[PDB]
Amino acid sequence: SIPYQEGKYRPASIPMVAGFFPYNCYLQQGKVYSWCSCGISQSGPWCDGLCNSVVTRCRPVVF
Amino acid sequence: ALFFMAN
Amino acid sequence: EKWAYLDYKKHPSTTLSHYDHKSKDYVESERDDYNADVATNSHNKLIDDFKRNLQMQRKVHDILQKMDRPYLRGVPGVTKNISAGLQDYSAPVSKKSQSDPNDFYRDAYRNENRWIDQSVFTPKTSKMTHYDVEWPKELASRPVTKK
Amino acid sequence: EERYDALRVQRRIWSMRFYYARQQCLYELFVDHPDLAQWTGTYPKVDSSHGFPFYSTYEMYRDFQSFAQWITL
Amino acid sequence: YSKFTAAIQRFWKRTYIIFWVIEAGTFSVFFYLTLNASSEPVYMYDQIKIYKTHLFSWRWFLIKLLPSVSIILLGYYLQLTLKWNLFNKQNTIVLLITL
Amino acid sequence: YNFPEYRTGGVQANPGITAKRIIKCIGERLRKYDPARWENVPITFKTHFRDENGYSDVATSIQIHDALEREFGIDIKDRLALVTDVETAFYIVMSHHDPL
Amino acid sequence: LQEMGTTSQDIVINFMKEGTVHHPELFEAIVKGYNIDTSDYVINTANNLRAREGNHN
Amino acid sequence: MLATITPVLGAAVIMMAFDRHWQTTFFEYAYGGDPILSQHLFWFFGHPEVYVLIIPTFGFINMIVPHNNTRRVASKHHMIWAIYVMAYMGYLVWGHHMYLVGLDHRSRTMYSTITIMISMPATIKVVNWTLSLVNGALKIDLPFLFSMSFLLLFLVAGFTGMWLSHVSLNVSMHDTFYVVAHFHIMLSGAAMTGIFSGIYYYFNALFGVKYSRMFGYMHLIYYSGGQWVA
Amino acid sequence: ILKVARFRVLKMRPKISTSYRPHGKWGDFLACIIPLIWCINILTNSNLIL
Amino acid sequence: PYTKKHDDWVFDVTMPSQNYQTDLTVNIHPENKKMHVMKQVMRQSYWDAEHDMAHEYDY
Amino acid sequence: TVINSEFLTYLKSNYKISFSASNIVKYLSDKSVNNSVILYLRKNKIFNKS
Amino acid sequence: RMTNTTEEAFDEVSHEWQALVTSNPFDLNVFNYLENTQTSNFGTVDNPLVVFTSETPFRYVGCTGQMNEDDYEGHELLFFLLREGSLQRCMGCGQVFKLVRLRNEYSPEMDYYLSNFHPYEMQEMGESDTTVLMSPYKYASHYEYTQFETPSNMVYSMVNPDEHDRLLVDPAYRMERTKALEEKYKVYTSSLREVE
Amino acid sequence: MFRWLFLYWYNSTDTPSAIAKVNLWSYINLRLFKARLSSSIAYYILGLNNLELKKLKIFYKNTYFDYIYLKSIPCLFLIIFFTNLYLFL
Amino acid sequence: DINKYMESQLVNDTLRAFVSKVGKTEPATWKNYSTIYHKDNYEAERVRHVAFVDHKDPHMYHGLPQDYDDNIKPKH
Amino acid sequence: RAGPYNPNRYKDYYIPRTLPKNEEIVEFVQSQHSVPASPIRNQRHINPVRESGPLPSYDGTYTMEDIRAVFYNTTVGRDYCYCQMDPEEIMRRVPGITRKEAEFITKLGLSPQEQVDFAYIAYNIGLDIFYFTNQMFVARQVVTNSKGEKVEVLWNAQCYEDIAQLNVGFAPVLESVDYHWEIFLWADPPIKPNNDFDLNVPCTWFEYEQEWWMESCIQEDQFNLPEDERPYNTPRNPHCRKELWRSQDALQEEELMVNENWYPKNTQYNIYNQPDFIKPK
Ligand code: HEA
Ligand code: FES
Ligand SMILES: [Cu+2]
Ligand SMILES: [Zn+2]
Ligand SMILES: [Zn+2]
Repeated sequence: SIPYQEGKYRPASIPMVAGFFPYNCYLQQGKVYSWCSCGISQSGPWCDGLCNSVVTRCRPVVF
Repeated sequence: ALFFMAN
Repeated sequence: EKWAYLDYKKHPSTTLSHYDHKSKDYVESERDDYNADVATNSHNKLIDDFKRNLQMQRKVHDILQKMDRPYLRGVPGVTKNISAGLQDYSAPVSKKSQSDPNDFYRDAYRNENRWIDQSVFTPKTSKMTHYDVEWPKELASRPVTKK
Repeated sequence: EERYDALRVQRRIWSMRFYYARQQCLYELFVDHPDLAQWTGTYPKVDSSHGFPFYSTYEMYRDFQSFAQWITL
Repeated sequence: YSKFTAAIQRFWKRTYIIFWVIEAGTFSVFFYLTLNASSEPVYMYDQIKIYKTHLFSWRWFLIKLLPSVSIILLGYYLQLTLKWNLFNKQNTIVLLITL
Repeated sequence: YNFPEYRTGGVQANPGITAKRIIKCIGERLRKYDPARWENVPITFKTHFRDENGYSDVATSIQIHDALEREFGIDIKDRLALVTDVETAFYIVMSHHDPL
Repeated sequence: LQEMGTTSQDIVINFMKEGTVHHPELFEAIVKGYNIDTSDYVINTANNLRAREGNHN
Repeated sequence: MLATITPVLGAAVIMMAFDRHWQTTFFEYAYGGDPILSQHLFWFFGHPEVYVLIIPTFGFINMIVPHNNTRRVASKHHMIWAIYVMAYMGYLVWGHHMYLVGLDHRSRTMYSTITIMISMPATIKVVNWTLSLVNGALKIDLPFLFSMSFLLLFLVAGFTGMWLSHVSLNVSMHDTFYVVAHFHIMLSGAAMTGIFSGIYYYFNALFGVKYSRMFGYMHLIYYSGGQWVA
Repeated sequence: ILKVARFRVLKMRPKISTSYRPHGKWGDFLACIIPLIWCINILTNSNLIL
Repeated sequence: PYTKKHDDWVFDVTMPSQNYQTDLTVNIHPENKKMHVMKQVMRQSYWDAEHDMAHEYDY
Repeated sequence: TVINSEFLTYLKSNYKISFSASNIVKYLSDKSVNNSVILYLRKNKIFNKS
Repeated sequence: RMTNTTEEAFDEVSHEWQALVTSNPFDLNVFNYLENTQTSNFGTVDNPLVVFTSETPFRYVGCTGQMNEDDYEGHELLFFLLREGSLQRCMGCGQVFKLVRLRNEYSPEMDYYLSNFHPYEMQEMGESDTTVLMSPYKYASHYEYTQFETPSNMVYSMVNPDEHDRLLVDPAYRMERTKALEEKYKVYTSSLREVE
Repeated sequence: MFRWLFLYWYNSTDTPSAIAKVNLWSYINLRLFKARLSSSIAYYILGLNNLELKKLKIFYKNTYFDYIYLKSIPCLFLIIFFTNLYLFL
Repeated sequence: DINKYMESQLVNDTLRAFVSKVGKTEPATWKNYSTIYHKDNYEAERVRHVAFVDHKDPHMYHGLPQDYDDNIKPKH
Repeated sequence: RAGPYNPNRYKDYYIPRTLPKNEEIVEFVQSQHSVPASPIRNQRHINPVRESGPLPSYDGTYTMEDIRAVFYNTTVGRDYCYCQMDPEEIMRRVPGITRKEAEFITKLGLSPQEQVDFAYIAYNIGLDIFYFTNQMFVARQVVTNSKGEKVEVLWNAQCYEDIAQLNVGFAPVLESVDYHWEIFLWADPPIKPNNDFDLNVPCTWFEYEQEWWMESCIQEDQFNLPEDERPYNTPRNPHCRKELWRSQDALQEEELMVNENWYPKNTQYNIYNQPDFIKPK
């Protein structure tokens, strides 16, 4: 997984858009979240595990 | 139905 | 090597002339030749695998014995046992049974011993005359027919 | 608040008590009554992580296994 | 000899039950049709079917039932005593069931 | 100000500190939930939470699951494993890929 | 020209004037049907591009 | 389905034989019988008979397209559920063959609703075939062309049969050549085109040699054209 | 049809179908909306003429 | 059962077996392919009446 | 059965019993051994693989 | 109800009883129930999935990939002819299969595969005094009950066909060999007791 | 007599090789009866060195009726109280 | 016994490196012993342990066979 | 023709024809229980390794962007792609591949992207590229296992669910010449092996391709914003940084836990018997 790059994030590969609207999600303080970079995750914005099942260099952003 | 005949 | 009979099994074409392809007594039986070949090859292959696996296991154990252990230079209680040692805070009232499954499994099935835990061998048991002498004599005395 | 957290924990406790009693019943059914376990749709519930396969295991009979349920209803 | 394994025995048990299930399908349909048999309306065409209960005496039925239960019990005794009895000693039971 | 460490996976890098955190949170939760039983019992790494015959209590273990979730910020799957000892809690915590 | 796996004969392609001709010598040699000697070469380890990269059509 | 329905037809025909030759008056109204019972029994057998005739051809198309498209079928579980739902609902629609015999209006409404709802399991099959025909490595074969002909014929037949459950139309279209066209398109065209698709798909397995393309193409063209024109 | 007739044969850009099994998001729900509407239509019309 | 091997790698028809990937003095023109002996589709096996009757005969 | 003392000493000196017997026959007493029935199983070549 | 194998079991009954009482992988693989074959691991080069054949050069094998809990099969059922001689793998999922051609022997190599077989069920062995249960709820899953007991004092000894013929047609030789084998059984039991 | 498969298959000396060297296949030594699990849940976690066997036992099965009756008295009295309360109100 | 845990981790890391170098491949699991709590056997969530922050990170090859010498030596 | 044959008329020797001595029986039992027995098959996966070679790299000679670009240009024509990649370049992209393999790969009909990708796969998985595809086995691959045995694996020719469509042949040819009246000649059933979930292994046979096709069917009709137009260096989120957040209390607690003599100190009773315990109430 890749760290949170503070406003400077170039995708390693072209991701699937998977929606043109941002999610409005309640994040708990101090809890580690994995963000889906590939875009093919079934579990909404979060990584799930499908980045390992697609040919991409987009790794989850653990923040 | 509702607008099956369309006119 | 003290647990196993590592004696290679000779092909029947040596002792018996009707298996020898150039002995003028040869009986060209495809199925019997295949059976002899497969039995001899399987036995010798198991012996060779046993030897090679034992050598590989010795190599791996030698690697593991001499490897550096950086956790012995860490902070006690974080990456090492505490300075006092290992303690037992229970108050047993009777002897623990020898049939506990967890201790046996943790000492028996290990990844380090992977190279010898599945090596098939013939145990070094005492020979039986009716089975290791008389039966081979009976097998080798079978009459054969080319017809 | 704290009362809501206590209610949530109690609900989880009830749910897990039911789940684990049911799982004990299912494990006993699989071990002692393999054919009924297969008929009811119970998975092979013996942990074979030690590498030795179970002596009496079976293929899953998932008869019941959306639209079909709706239209049948 | 050398043919009647466990698979063959199970096959013949299945064959028996399959035959009797097949024969019990058409009979089941006929019995269902017999239960709700068609009739004329009760008002003017068929005013008497109210009193046609078609009830048969149970005492006569019970005296009818004797030979069938007799052969059932004799067959069970024949199969139970096959463990310690010979063929000529069981010919009595076999002949009685035949008669 | 103490800057948090950049390198991730610090829970797995300090087994002793992870076990200490597990022991602390489990002890606090068990003393709060069942004071009449666990207020005198020291909780160490070999302490289990079953009966003398090996029978486990689901309520106590779910309380321990909640304590571990709040302590480490994880989501313990209650249907996959039941925490009946500190060793099981250690295995669950160190198996999770996002403990903190 | 083998387009998409089907060979086609006598296919005309166009290079527009409003296009950047990097390496004019190599472009001229390729268009004029020359086998270019690339013995004097270096390799640039620049992983800038990506698959299906946006290109302003 | 045949195991379920065969005893009913057997009982009906045995009763007909007894009525013909013993004068049991099973289907004579004068002294208790009712002629409608014969229609009920026969059609309770009969609609499942058409379903058992048609479903294996659905099986035939679902094998050729994945074989030639080099990809998995769109969703095999949903197709299996669709055919099973059609089989289960085929036992509650026989009365659409007896709309005009004077059934009670509750029965007609039940039969019509369940018959019209057959269109939803059948549309799942068509959507799955269409989705299995896309995004793959296609190899054009004579079984594939026969499958396409089956697809067209089945579409037309199913739509026309769905129209027949519209009760007001069915009153005018009962026992007419519209029904003949519906079920002939379906049975003859779709079923025999699927059977021919299986014959060409299993030609080496059945005959040990590979088939000739010329007369096979002629067979395809002429059979499909004849079905439509007829 | 156009796609499968123009770009799915082996010589015209085939696809490497790497999916073992399908994973769907309410499949039949989309495939049954169009038929259900039809049913509604038919039912309504019948009722009127009835 | 059939065990003959009548298929193997075929080169020097249009793609040469030699190496001219970097050869600047050689251009490969596969349209100049030379005629070879036509390979007919495999003929199916033909029965031997006497052999088949003898082998399938049962005493 | 009676096993000679010298033979037992020879066995104990030559072979040291380090593992247990997995055969359940080890539990049988001499009363139960005498009640066993010796059945024979003809072992010939096998041609049927089902 | 248990067959007197001395006089009745000759070829297939005899082989079935051998499979029951010896659990030899060859015999046990011949008579393994078609209903359930023991679930195995996932084939890898280090730990190949072993498919057994009783002295046959090949076997048809179908692969559905890495089976999961959500869907019982990984990929589509792909069939192939697993042959004898080397490891072979399914290119779709990479599962490596090894064909083990079991031999009719008592070698330690065969005993290595002793844990890959379900033990042979004894319920259908022998002769049944009940045809079939008429209960629909318990049918095709339960076996038929018996009015008799199953003896447990049978010790099976393998004989050659020639020796079995002589045993059948020569009662004196049969009694002699039986008493010799009883003495051997006494000796073997005493040896096991001393070892324990 | 075995309860665990890893103990059953660890070192078995009753294998067909040895039993054929003696050629006495007793019926009581069928492998159908040799091993049998405990019918109580037993799964595996990862301990400190290897797999650890954890047993999940939830409720006993030897309960007698007196326990059920004594544990039901409050429920029965609650039912009586609620029914009488409904009658009065 | 923290020494038991650390020794198990070290042994399994050395075994993974040795086997990967022998087979000219990489480890498949990075989990010392397979247990079903992560469901990684049949799901897509790997237990791979490769964490680094840039191309200059010294700890980039930790957990991979490239971290070991041809003598299976822990460093370089 | 050959005459009648009854195999039961000929003696077979599977059991020794003499009985063991009593002393030999006792000695054999003693001997077999004095030494370990032969091991029995264990199906646990000890140290699984990737079946498809090392996982592709983020950056290097060959990465995953190359694999994607390979996907988006797939075609199977009736003629070769006579454009040959340089064998030196193929060797450079896949460092361990030999000259002969690179040249032979260039002599196949793949487009240069597919040539380099095939070279990568063949080198990583140990594939034998000189193996001619037939209806017995479609591929051959020599790989050394964890015991260093250097085994070979033969990728068979398969059929889609239909044994009737399976080419049951024993020749290195593509035709279906053999027709069997009895498919299961010896009555041995075919098998579909079920895998135990506990004994499964994580998918490593090109695991990164399971969703590939799906994604590549969605990205073919997707237009991506060029990096010239994508906004960059946007303001950082106030509550997020590259270092995972730890509260100062948690950091202090870990610092305290570093000490060896750490105990909770918040208990009501002196449960740890610490000499320096002060009751907090
Ligand atoms: C196997 C052949 C077969 C099949 C599959 C069907 C299928 C169907 N049949 Fe048919 N039918 C017969 C054979 C068959 N039938 C026969 C032989 C008779 C004569 C009985 C007698 O003599 O009385 C008969 C009679 C019959 C009747 C009575 C006619 C009359 O009383 O004489 C009715 C309507 O009540 C009917 C309806 C249907 C319906 C709704 C379906 C449905 O299952 C069809 C399902 C298909 C769909 C509904 C999906 C369509 C797909 C699309 C996506 C539609 C869109 C396409 C376009 C718009 C072109 N059938
Ligand atoms: S699926 Fe997007 S990073 Fe995992
Ligand atoms: Cu109909
Ligand atoms: Zn049952
Ligand atoms: Zn597969």
